[PDB]
Amino acid sequence: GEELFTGVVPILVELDGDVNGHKFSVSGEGEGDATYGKLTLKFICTTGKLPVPWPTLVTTLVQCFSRYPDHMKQHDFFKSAMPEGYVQERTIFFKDDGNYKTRAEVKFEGDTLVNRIELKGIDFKEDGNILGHKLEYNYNSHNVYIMADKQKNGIKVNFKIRHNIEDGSVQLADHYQQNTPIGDGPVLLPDNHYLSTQSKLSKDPNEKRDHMVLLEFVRAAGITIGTGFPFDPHYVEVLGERMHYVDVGPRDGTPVLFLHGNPTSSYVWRNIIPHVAPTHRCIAPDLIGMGKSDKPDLGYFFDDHVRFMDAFIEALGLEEVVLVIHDWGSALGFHWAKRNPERVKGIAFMEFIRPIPTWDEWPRFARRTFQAFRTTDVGRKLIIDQNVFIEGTLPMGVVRPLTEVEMDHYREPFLNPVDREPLWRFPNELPIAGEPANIVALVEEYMDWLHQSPVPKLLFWGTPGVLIPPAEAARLAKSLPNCKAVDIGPGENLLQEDNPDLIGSEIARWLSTLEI
Ligand SMILES: [Cl-]
Repeated sequence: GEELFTGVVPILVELDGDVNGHKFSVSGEGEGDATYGKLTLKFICTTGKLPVPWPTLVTTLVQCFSRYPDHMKQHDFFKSAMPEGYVQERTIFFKDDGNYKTRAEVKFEGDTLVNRIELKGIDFKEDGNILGHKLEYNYNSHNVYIMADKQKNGIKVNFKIRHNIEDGSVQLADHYQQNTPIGDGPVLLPDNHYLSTQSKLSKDPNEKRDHMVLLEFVRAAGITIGTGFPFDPHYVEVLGERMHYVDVGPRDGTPVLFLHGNPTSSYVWRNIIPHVAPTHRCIAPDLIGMGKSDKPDLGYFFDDHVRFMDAFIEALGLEEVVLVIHDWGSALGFHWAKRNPERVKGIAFMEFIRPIPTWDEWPRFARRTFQAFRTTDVGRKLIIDQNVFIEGTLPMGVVRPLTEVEMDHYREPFLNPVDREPLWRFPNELPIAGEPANIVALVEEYMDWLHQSPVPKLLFWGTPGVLIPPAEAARLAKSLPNCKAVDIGPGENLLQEDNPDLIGSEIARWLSTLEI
């Protein structure tokens, strides 16, 4: 079942349709990778020009390539129906226009997952958005709702597609879907969940025939978060550069310093700060060359971030601090704490920088990618030229699907590809397999200092994690002095995006037990 989807699967799509007496056929082929929920396909019209706009056919033209996270892999009906496959039937109601009626078989034929469909459209106005071709060549992001249909041993699916019309209006296409398996072998009948979808339509500049190129990403969710950033912007001059930081909470007492990593900013602390501000001052700077801080032309090694954070702390006159750190902000926090141990009253850390002795400790699905990130040729193309760390690695570091509002918040500091230099130097500084030896030695030193320190420690971890596997999170919580471990449930690297209420509330509760 799910075993046939561990790699890249070739896809073939063939449709035969009839809309208002207009007959047409479409062929398509490509490849799917359920690990990312990814689809790459090109569809051509084999009978001439399409009598309907291409966006109307997207949903008809293989939801088995959706990415089901591990904690809801028992709700993936589509994969458990393979290789025999399932029958998919739909009735799509275009608002104030016609309707499509489709019937398809999604099955394995040889080594290819093929999707053969019949389509039939009726009652379409000749001057409507569909037959008049008033649809814009784009596509929106939708929520596809799934529930079990134990009578037919299948599922019932409902959602509403929003098609952009060229006059600025929206055409609604109400979807009513039904999937039942082809083979009698038992399948998975899921609880109520949904799929978060996103699609990008484009053209091949060398294709002469009427065609459509499609890139799609789908992620299941809804079986177990504010997007705003209401903080007033603050700036301080640090080594001739301006650095942006959030400053809230009472002015007295021990401040709490929040340190982000790659490729985020203080935006990753937007849902944690409100739990801490009512009792403690919250300081959350944007790293140099990141966020809203100035982006000078540096090599942006870890040492460069050490210089600017040291001068940021002194610029704000901070005496004693509590640290809430994540990813490379944790290496900055532990290193500074090792060098200023009399000024740290507590450390709350999550998915933090540690010496990774072998690549087999790295997430196997992300090993090929991060080894390609750590090259001066392919690595710069991926991160600098193509912005893969923002568009791909970042949404793969969150179990739940990041919305477009949240992605645009992370996209803003790196709209210009020349400013993406810290996005590429950071993964090359990761101490993996003994390289680079200077970071390995530095990280080994603050890990050693941490093991001999009585400072309060609070470790957040998730499953399966990335930097900190669950077994490693359990080992360190036992041997580190005065450590309290918290399991936040499922998680990859940005644990603040999967369970921000548990992180912030436990920190607010843990902060009261310290002497500050
Ligand atoms: Cl990184």
